[PDB]
Amino acid sequence: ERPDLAWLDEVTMTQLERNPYEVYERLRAEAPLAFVPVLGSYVASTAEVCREVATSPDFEAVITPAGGRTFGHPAIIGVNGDIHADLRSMVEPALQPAEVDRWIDDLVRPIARRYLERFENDGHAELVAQYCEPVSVRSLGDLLGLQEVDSDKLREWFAKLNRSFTNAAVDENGEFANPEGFAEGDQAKAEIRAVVDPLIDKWIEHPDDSAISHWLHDGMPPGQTRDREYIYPTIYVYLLGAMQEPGHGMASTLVGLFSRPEQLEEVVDDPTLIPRAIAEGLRWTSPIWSATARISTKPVTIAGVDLPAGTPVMLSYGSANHDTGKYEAPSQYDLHRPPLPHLAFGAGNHACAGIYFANHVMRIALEELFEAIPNLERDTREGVEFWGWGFRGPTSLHVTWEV
Ligand code: HEM
Ligand SMILES: COc1cc(C=O)ccc1O
Repeated sequence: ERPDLAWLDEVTMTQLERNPYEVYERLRAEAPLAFVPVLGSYVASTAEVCREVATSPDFEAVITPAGGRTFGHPAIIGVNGDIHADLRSMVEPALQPAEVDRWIDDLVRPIARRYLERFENDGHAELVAQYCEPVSVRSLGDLLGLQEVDSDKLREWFAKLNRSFTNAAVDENGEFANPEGFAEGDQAKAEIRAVVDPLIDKWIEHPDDSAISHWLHDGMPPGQTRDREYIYPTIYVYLLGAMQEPGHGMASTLVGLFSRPEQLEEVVDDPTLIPRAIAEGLRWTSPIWSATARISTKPVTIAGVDLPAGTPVMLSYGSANHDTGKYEAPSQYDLHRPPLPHLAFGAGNHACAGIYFANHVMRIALEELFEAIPNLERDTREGVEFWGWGFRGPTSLHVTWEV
């Protein structure tokens, strides 16, 4: 235990979930690599340390403890070597930029219009539940082959998987403090199996253009498929973060723009600024905030800390994206910030595989929203609360407009 960081003993899980930024501002100043007792792990808080650990040849991927309890093996985020190379080759075809550009407009734009048509004449909406989450999950769900799983159910699954994956608190003995918090993750997985096992049964015999059918068949010898137990943990990686994060990124970008009314007006007037607005939104409140980890494979010194081999490090990219060594007043959303590198998609061999897809989903969703409701305003009678330490986003976004 590091004596001058004794204050970290009093940091709680609830504190980090409600707002981790004050603790992490102290960490970036006091100890860019620091052991946080309630998380049971070293955490990297600065951009330099997050990027170094994420790309270091002396580290490899590992899943956080609660993440591993939730996903098992082999989750693409948690493996290396040949298995990782196979799983990357499995997921990459539909995510290739030239491929995304062939069909992303016809996928996302009709979905956005469908959800907008339900409320665009109402004068009020809660955009997280009514727009941002549905567009994110329906787009990816259709791409995967889950057309028949309703968006309400996809949203429920990623919320349960989120809470299980981030159920990270440990007690005085380093044991999980809230073992009951994994139950809803296990229940979500059981429901997912009941729905997806018959789909995999069908795709094995009758492949189609769905991504999960291609995960089963691509690159395999004739008549063979990847075993479903081998692909299910990466299905869960998708049914949590890939389903959740474009909606979080959309919503955080909107909250940021509302906080700068002149900039919201600029973007509505000139939708070519939407990509820049989203990039700033991801830096400003990173959807994947501290869910990623690496483990050292040999003894290494990071930020003055001598780590033995086998030391996990949580990568708190959401804190790295407020590093004041890089950014002026990072807690303010600013569309006109110069476009600098950011870590909201991670870094290294395990960096996000779906960046190009995700950016287009968010872009098209905001384009259609501003076209349908150009006089969109935040409902300032309602507060916007952000929640989450592992994954972070606004829990609601009440808006109003003149009808
Ligand atoms: C704005 C929304 C999104 C954000 C902020 C995002 C951010 C990330 C981050 C931070 C990681 C960890 C990278 C690292 O290890 O350093 C990540 C891994 C990944 N993301 Fe994204 N993601 C986003 C949308 C997606 C979507 C929609 C998909 C799928 C279509 C996607 C597929 C992946 C995969 C497969 C991995 C694991 C890569 C590996 O471990 O090799 N992500 N994402
Ligand atoms: C792309 O989805 C995920 C990413 C991560 C960590 O970066 C953790 C769980 C996920 O489901």
